[PDB]
Amino acid sequence: LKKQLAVSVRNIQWSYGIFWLEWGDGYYNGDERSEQLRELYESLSLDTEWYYLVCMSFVFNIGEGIPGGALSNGEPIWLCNAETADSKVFTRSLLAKSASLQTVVCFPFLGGVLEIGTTEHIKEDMNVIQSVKTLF
Amino acid sequence: TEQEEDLIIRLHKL
Repeated sequence: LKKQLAVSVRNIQWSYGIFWLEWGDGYYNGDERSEQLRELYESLSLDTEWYYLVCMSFVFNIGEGIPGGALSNGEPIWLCNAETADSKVFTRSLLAKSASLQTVVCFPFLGGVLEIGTTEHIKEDMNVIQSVKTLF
Repeated sequence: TEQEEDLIIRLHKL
């Protein structure tokens, strides 16, 4: 799915993407590098680049977090003003403040959940969740 | 505060 995530985030022009229960794979596409990212994390395991990697063990059960809430509810969870959100449903709150991300979106797809995010204001536009699937 | 020590735990793990 590494290619199918790279083709997705680069075209929609968001900064990162995560497929998810533990990680699946991810793709960075903001302002070689994704690869640079996995190598280091696995190396250390005994601004946005921080965000992306620190996710790697942000693993939630059914209902917990944004992935778990999208999987068990079966619906996308679009999230605005990520740099002031609350931790009741958006578990990596203080981690998103770090890099001035505004929106984070997570939705069920392909028997898992796909997450997408950017550092700009995007009014809830659900045809771009149709773009990730069609383009894949 | 439950939020911030999530990050300290992993940041210490790396």
